[PDB]
Amino acid sequence: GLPLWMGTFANLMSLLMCFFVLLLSFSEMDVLKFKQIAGSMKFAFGV
Amino acid sequence: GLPLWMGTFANLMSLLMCFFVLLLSFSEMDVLKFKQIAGSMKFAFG
Amino acid sequence: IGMFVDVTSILIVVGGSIFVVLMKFTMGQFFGATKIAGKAFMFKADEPEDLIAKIVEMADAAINNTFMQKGIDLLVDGHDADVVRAALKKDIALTDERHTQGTGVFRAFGDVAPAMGMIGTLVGLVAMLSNMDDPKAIGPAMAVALLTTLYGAILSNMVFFPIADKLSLRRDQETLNRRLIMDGVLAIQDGQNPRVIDSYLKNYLNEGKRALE
Amino acid sequence: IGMFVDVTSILIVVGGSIFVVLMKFTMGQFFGATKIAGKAFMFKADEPEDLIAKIVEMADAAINNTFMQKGIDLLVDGHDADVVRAALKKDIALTDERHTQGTGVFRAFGDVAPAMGMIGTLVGLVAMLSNMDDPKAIGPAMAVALLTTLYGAILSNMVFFPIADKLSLRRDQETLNRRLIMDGVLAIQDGQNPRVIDSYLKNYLNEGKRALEI
Amino acid sequence: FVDVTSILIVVGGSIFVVLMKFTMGQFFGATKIAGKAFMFKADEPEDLIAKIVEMADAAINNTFMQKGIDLLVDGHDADVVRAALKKDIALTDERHTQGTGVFRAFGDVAPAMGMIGTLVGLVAMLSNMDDPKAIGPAMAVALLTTLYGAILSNMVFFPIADKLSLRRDQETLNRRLIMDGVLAIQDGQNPRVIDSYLKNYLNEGKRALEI
Amino acid sequence: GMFVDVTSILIVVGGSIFVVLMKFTMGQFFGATKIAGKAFMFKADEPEDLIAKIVEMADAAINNTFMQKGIDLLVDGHDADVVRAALKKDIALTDERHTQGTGVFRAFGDVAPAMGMIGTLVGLVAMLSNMDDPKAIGPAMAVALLTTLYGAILSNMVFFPIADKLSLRRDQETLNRRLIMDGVLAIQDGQNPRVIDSYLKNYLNEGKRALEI
Amino acid sequence: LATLLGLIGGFAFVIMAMVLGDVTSILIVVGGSIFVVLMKFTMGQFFGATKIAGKAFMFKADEPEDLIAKIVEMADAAINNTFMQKGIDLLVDGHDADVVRAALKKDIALTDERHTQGTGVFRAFGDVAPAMGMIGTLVGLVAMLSNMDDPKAIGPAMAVALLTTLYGAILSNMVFFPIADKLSLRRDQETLNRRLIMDGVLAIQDGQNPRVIDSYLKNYLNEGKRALEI
Repeated sequence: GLPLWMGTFANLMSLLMCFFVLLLSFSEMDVLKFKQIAGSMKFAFGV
Repeated sequence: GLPLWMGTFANLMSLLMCFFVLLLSFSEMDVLKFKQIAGSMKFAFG
Repeated sequence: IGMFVDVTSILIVVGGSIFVVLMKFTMGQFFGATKIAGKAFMFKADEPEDLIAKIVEMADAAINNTFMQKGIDLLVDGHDADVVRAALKKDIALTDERHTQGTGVFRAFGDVAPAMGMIGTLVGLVAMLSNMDDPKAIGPAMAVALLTTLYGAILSNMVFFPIADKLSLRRDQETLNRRLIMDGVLAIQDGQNPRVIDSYLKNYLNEGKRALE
Repeated sequence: IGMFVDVTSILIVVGGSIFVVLMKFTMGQFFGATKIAGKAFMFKADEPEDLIAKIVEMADAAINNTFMQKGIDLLVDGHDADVVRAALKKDIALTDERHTQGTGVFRAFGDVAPAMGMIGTLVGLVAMLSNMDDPKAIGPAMAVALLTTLYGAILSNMVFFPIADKLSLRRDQETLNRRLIMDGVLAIQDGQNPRVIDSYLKNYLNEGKRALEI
Repeated sequence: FVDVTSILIVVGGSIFVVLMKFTMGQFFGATKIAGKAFMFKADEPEDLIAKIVEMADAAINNTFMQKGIDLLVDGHDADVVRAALKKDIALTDERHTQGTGVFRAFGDVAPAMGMIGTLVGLVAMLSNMDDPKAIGPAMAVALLTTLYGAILSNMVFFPIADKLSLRRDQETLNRRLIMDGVLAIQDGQNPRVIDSYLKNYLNEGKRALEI
Repeated sequence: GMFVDVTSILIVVGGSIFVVLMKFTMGQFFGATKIAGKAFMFKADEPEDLIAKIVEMADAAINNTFMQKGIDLLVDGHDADVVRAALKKDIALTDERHTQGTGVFRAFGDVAPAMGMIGTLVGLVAMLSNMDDPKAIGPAMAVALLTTLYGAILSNMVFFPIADKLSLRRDQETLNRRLIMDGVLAIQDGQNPRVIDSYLKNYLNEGKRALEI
Repeated sequence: LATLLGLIGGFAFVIMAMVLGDVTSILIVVGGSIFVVLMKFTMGQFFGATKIAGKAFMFKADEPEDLIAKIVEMADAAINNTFMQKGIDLLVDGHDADVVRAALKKDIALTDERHTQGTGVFRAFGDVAPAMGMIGTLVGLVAMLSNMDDPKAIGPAMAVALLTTLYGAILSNMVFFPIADKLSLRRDQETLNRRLIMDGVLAIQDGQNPRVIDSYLKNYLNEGKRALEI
């Protein structure tokens, strides 16, 4: 079966993920930063 | 071991982690709200 | 609030584990498991060389260990080989059963602890996400989630699982010691040469996990 | 709190769990299983020592236990010892099978519940992302999905699995008690003294689970 | 939601992996036996016991009972009929076990294909990132893959395998009961003793709860 | 555009190969690869033709290496014991070879997702470490997603199905070789074609092939 | 193609090593793993397992081909190996075949048990490492949340804590599990070699015909994981 610690891993994973959601509850989107992020994403995936 | 639903859960929550971190990468956080959150967390943990 | 978060996390994890284990094991069984684990941790099992030396000493001549005392009493009381062998095998099986049940109790504890950690984690996450617009209620919620995950992991990997493994190792040591005592008593009753039985018992020194030479 | 109560979330959880279970167990089987669970929870198994005392009290003379009730009724009927042994053995096996299958039913429920929780949280996550322009008002929209997962975990770990474990424990206790009453009825039919059987009656009381008490 | 593409990826991956594990003929046979187990109902053992009662009193609808009668008619000793019935029982058990294996393989393979499709969709969305307001809903359809797998892993394939195992248990119980009835018939035993013997089978390892 | 792809491929494939090379020697891995290539580009001889050829020889008294070896051994070795022992030795050798190939491919399939998880953790750590340079976190997403995807794909679409195909081909070869051995034994004993033809009928519907009927 | 695979494996190990190389994070994992393992194994047994892993990693086992050549040459006639030398001395000193069989089987079982214990120790380390990495990550998260000062520091500091988890994974699948697998492989190789020594010594002492013993020992050579090589 699965490794015994995986449960905790999921827990741990979930934990920080939700914290990030909290960080997004008071965040303000930046269009320019989205533009550089999209450009870097396009360059990285070879497209 | 563990049921495979736990592994599917962990994989899904890791992908959600990555997607939300990407979302926060191009976001600006309010300094006042962040200070409030930091103070609350500091008080809660000791 | 800082103490309340720790109290809530400890309550969640420990109460959930205790409730689920008690639904699986009798309460007296839980106390027996605690007692045998405490005995296995506080006390160092008799090193086999001591009992081989004692067995060969009494064999050439023809007792702190209780099993050796029972074997000596059976040998002196003039019972045949079959009766003594059956009684000592029954005692060996009883000790094996007790140690196995203690291992099972602590394995159940270590299996249930991360489940309650996950339950507390989800509770805290939902609590902080619902009251997301209340800074004063997300600190305790995040703290409860993180602390309950940490407590589940710590109790599962550093408290209950090592205790069960130590109980299993002590089970193996006690089984080896009791088999050695049984064979020594049988050899004494038969009346073999001390050197042959000494060599045969010393052959047991390289059984299982004792291969450290 | 209403933050922890969600109609559709529990709907997905129990509906999926019941649908999956019902294709390996009939409705009558499920009702028998929950009746067995209720009987095991709200009734306490009789103490073996009290059963032994009542057995020796009845032995020299020649009522709260139904097994001993039917045993003494059959003894009054004066059936052959083979009939007594066969009837008590078949009753013991039937009770053991009922308890084992109730344990199986509740273990199937416990195994299926968190998978349904994961399916429900997947549905909630898709519904959240489908209506997400910016990640500001996604707190409760994901809290509901995590609520579905928490429902699955709670029902799996603190409701159904403990019920299965209690059913197994009650099965062990019932098997021991039934065997004790069978031996007692055999001794009474034999007509032996009340003291000879008591020598070996408690030889195997600490059988298995009860080995930690001594 | 609904998406033809996501269910297509899940089903195609599961089918490819299973068709590598098994063969096409075995897959179709498993589908046929699952359909027969679902759409049809196994004969109640009480009805079979009553039929054996009528047969013993006189001295036929189920195929196994018909084969037993035909094998008894042409003067066959207990050994040969017993061997043939064991062979048929083993064949039926093996067929049901293999069907259960096919559907268990489908159940174990479906969520992995769902995750693969989800990751492929996420990679595509990251590769073409144009409208930020569409970063949320787009990944939604990607998750539709994972969900689909989960559903197919928990609502369809695993329950079908469980139903196939249950139907295998019923068929083997009915076949053992028919074996016992045929042995009693060829032995010329009394109807009441064999009646009690057969009713002793009504308390098997799955139906003790309806009492 | 190429750096992230080669990094993900390096992590996953290199880790899998490194662990397998610790587990299996290089020559054994090449033998497993050759076995897979033979089992993927050569349809196994379907049994019905094998029974047809068996009854053909039975009535009388190529295109099969095992049958060639069997008839060559029967021409020279008159005794049935030597021929039977050699046939079972060859059967066991083929079975062991296919089992070892399946073991190699299953080991690859099991090691691939662990390296995928390691690569995902590496990418996540790098992304959180930068978290502010667009030029840096793009490759982080690339590494994490591509490592997870490559692990999943290599585990579920390449290695595990190859191992399952190897197991199925081993079953087919075992059935064919058993049929050939039984035919050789029958021609040694001079059995009638009809009795052996009826006997191999139950061999034909063995296990998997029980679903086609 | 062998060089390509060897080089890619070496490169993967090297890149994972520089990812590992960063000091206190691995210290937490190794300390927790050692503390958890020592409840099952003593210090002496752990050090014996480490010696086993060393001897298996830096000392290549004896090839069965040269062993076959040596037993053939000595059977026709009538060394660096230690088991072969001890068996040779045992039969030369003068002993019954049965006591020689008992001694050789005792040594074989002792070596097999020792290698199995080493495999168990390293497997236990493998199962334990990721859990202690997770625990260290959770502790680092607690510390970072309690010392939440600078928003721009939220990213890197978290990356430190999660680092612990990574190390566990890297130590679980690429250090301890590979060592256990290599230990199992070395145990299989040594068991096959020692069985060859036992059969050859018994044949020499009994004075069997060399051809039949060579055939039997080739049959021994043609089984196991080596079956792929042909």
